[PDB]
Amino acid sequence: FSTGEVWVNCKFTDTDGSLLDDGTKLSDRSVYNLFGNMSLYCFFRLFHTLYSRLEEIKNLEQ
Amino acid sequence: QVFMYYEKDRVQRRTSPRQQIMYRIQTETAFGPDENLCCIDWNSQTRQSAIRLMGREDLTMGTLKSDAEKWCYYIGSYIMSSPTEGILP
Amino acid sequence: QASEEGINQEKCINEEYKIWKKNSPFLYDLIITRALEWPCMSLQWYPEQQIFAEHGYTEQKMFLGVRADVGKYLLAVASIQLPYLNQLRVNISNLYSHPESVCSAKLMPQDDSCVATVGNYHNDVLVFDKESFESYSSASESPLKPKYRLTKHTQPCTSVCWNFLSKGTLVSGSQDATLSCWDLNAYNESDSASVLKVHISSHEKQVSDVRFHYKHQDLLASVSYDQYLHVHDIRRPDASTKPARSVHAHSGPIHSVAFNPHNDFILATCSTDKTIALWDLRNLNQRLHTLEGHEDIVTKISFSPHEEPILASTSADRRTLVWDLSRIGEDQPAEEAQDGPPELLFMHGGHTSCTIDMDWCPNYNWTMATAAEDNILQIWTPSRSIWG
Repeated sequence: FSTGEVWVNCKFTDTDGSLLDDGTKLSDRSVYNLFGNMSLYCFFRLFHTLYSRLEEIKNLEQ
Repeated sequence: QVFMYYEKDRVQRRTSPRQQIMYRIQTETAFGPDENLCCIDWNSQTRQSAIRLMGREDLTMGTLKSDAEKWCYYIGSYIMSSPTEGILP
Repeated sequence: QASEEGINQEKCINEEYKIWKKNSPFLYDLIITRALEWPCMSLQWYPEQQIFAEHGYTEQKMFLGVRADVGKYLLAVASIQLPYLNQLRVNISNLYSHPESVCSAKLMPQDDSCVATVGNYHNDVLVFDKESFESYSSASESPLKPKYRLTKHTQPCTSVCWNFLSKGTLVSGSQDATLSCWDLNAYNESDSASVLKVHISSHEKQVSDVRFHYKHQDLLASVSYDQYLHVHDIRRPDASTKPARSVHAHSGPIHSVAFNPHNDFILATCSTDKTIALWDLRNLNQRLHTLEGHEDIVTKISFSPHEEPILASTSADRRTLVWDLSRIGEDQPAEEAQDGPPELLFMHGGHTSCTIDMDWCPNYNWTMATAAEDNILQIWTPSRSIWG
């Protein structure tokens, strides 16, 4: 409640002076992000290993 | 709790810099200082994942492309009531 | 790449802004924010006062020197509304263009009409009087001309100080590390150098501040970038090269020194070493105390002309701190140690850049006016609750 509370909406002027984003413009995003410790990192690494191996198998299937 | 926060951010297909920054600081606070933080971005548009060790000098969003879009996006990060990202006190 | 840092920094400046703006009604008993035209290099409160009791306020006066632009260097007088206890605007006017720059403009204590002005752009001191302001006409194409031109230095002067008792006695410390005490009632039309009472070379680096005792003609202090305090008495004969004392006060370039108006024994000294030093004249071997709390360069300091234990300090981290020194050695709870040592009293950060300067309004208690680098003036007094 006291760590991430904004401390402005305020007008920012560009080189010409245009009002820019106060961190209040909700853009349309597609690239999501996640954070974690080393445990989830290692999980992800082993997971990609297994995925890549089965992908090679599927590519040989023909 | 970190997964709670990720679910909160995730379904929101739009989210301002601020809210992602509050998500970041919430997560870090739930974690602590001495656990090394890594990040994983999922780009379902080009379907690519990327693993990046985030330190105490790493900025939240790094794929900004224009110097005025720089202006807006990594202006936005220094809004947390916590101290700065990328600079060390 | 540097953009990112700059824009973040600007944004948290804005952040500090409305996070001060948001909780103001629980902190202060008065706030007047004024967006003047121009950057105000200095301010000095005026001791004369109007009291409109039936209307219900008081007006005080202010003297500003501002820059309109490069080379456009001007002066102005303001009237300031304070509310009334015993039973609301900031008005600019009296704008006269100056010949050159103003870094310090001091008015004589017992006579408002005179102002000694110097700037970072000239080594001449220009002292203005009644006629110079009143003979000027804003329709005229030329600026004013001061009462006198005082010139001994070869580098621009940093500040000046009148004698509060000695009638028409002034001092000027400059950038060429020299001092000059001046006496206007010893003029000669043939001798513009007869105003030169004394010139001193005691300092070794560029002087940042020279300033007299509040209750004494013959005592002044000088502080210089070589981390040294010098004590001068002008009626010494050897004072032209020998100071009365010389002390290693800090480890960085000293910016300013303030004399306790009530008590003739305490002075305060600020440096870029982010630490405020106290000094007592009977024990000069020893730093009296050190107040911490600014985490980059502190620039300038001042005592309260109503109570001595209150000291104000301004710094580059956009804060001004007020210390009540009656809390040396006291106890403080665990959570009370967060904000700093217990002798810290108040902290104001409504600005958005380096505060230029301050001044106490001597007609109202607990009130101060601050001019900052972003063309902003602040009149503010905290609530009673913190000190009442």
